[PDB]
Amino acid sequence: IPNYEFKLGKITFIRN
Amino acid sequence: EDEIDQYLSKQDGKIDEDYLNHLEPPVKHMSFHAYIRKLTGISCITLNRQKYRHVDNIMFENHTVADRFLDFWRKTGNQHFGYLYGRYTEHKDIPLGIRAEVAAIYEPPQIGTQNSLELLEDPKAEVVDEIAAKLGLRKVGWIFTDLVSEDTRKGTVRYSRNKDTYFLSSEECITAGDFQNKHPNMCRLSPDGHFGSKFVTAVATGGPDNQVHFEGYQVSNQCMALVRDECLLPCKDAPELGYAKEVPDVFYKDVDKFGNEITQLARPLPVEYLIIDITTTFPKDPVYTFSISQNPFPIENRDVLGETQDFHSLATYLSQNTSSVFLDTISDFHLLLFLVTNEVMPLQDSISLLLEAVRTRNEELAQTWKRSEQWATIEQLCSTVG
Repeated sequence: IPNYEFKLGKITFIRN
Repeated sequence: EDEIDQYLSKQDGKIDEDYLNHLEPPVKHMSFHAYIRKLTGISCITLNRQKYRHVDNIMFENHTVADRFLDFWRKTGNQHFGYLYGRYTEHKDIPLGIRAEVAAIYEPPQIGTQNSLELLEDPKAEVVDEIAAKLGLRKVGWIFTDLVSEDTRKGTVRYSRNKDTYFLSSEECITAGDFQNKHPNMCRLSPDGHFGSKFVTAVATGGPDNQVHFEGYQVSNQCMALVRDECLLPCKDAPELGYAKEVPDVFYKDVDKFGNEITQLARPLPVEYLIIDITTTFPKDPVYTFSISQNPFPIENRDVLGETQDFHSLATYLSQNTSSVFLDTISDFHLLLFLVTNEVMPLQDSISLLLEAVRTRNEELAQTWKRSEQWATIEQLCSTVG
């Protein structure tokens, strides 16, 4: 569903 | 072309319609050469699941290479990542199959959080490839970690990456493809000199038994393109969904609930369409490019948990191995980077001979290097540690 959250070189692990 | 490719072009791969279902276990994707031969008798349409694989098997040389990588997460609970250094060989279970052997995992500068990972710039990136090339090695891929405890009495971990969720986040798909773009694979039938990538993605997470398992992925050659021209975004709420931006127009082909072909705007893009499954192996006849000490020299960049490469740990390490064969003592990728790039007595000037002795497992050659002048003063330095 919603998208924008990115800059390369940085991974986030979405938990919930 | 790579050494393996010059060889796979010269080898028969039989025993074009029922090919996919004989050399079983159930294979998910044809090997790159076989799909090539199954056709002899890419910049910014639509997203179809890729039927071929550049790499068919990722193989760790022994359990220890993977175990020691994982101690970072055990000791800290922070996610960690590394680069897979090794070589490409034939996967003899699959005709014309490409194998990625992992001889060492290199842990570069990074910031690991419980739920996050940042890839800092590595001031040694270049020189490490230089050392690795001379050891017969190259980057074959990258590995990252996504372990979260579940039962702190059992010592188990969440099975969070599964059929009902995702195997690779969209953020990791974009990262994977980026890596594939910067590590292109060399072939003739492509309007650039290169088609695809042999750069693999390893994932350490909980499996269905809530133990740690290792899984292997590459990302599709389409997916390569959408990130190369920055047309693909991840999604803030859901890890299983990508997103195509607005510049060109793409989408995918699902199948609905009475079973016919369909086509819908990639808003989002289910990650399953971008993901290429590679199988992951620990071999029954283990392989020891590098030596296994009972008390190894420390892995690099382990500040945050009090493992440090310095002349104190090398003094300790060297003194525990006085009776060991010198070649076994020194045949350690992490020792070697330190020996070459430390800021006290670096050995970048006279390394070549030793690295050749490690790469060919040559004892007499390593023994003469132990009589080098620069090793004698290395030993003079260690002996002043108390």
